[PDB]
Amino acid sequence: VDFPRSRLRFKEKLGEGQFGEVHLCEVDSPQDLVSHPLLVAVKILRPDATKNARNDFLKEVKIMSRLKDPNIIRLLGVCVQDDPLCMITDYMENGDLNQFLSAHQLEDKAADPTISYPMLLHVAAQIASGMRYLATLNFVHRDLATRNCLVGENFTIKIADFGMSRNLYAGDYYRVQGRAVLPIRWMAWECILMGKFTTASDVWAFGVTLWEVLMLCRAQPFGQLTDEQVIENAGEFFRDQGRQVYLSRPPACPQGLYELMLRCWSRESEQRPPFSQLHRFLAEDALNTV
Ligand SMILES: O=C(Nc1ccc(Cl)c(C(=O)Nc2cnc3[nH]ccc3c2)c1)c1ccc(NCCO)c(Cl)c1
Ligand SMILES: [Cl-]
Repeated sequence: VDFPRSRLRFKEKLGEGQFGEVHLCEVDSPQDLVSHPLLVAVKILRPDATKNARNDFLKEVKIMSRLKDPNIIRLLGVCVQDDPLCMITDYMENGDLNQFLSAHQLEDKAADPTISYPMLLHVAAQIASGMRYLATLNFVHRDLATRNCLVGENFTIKIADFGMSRNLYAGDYYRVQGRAVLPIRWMAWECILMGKFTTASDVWAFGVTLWEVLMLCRAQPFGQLTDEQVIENAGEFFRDQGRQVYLSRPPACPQGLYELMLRCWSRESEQRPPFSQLHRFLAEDALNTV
């Protein structure tokens, strides 16, 4: 689908991704789009966009064009050849999952918006389903975290990617001059030591994302340890002498679900559960832990 920027009406800035800024737009005659007025999210180049940023933007279009799953952000169209570049996606009206969940507390069984434990499972299950789909494409996300998930109506979740440069989440990334930026607290030990990312390291990051969800996004993973201590913990996984440490069991997390999380952090990549198995546990098995 090709869409004219003239037929868009820009309403407010939603945030920024790695290679452009995102705006909420209205559409009056939304016939062409793949899917009162229709609301969509539109990514455009920054006003100081370089030749390199445009190149990275065009490649993002290509990557996005194949993502077709209910729990992955979906490209509805792009702007026409003569227009300035743009990408159009669905508008997730509740925004960032980290910020959204941070605004809730776990419902008190006995006696300010709240969220139930079964709804936490439903949020986690949708992320697992989206990751299951990505694994079928042999697509490695490399930065799964609640800050990269979006929330629509009725707690529908879409996995997206905002990149690593937003100020709000700067503390979630480890920066060294001349090196790739690294979300080390979400990274499997072999990613930290060897810089290589696989579906099995996405499973590790899903474990941390699940931990985030059960913490209601109120705490950074390994939050009381320094970046240097988190990196040294990867060495303790490598050496395999029983000195490595794990994220602790969240109060909202029953032991059966926590043992699933621990399996995501297995030293051996092949022993980590596939997303097909994680999805089934969260959608079914975990229901007898309510
Ligand atoms: O999400 C990716 N690109 C993308 C494009 C266009 C838009 Cl408009 C958006 C977007 O943020 N939309 C949106 C919708 N509702 C909202 N409500 C509140 C904020 C807000 C934002 C995002 C992306 C990029 C690279 C990837 N992989 C490449 C790197 O490995 C992957 Cl998997 C995904
Ligand atoms: Cl800690």
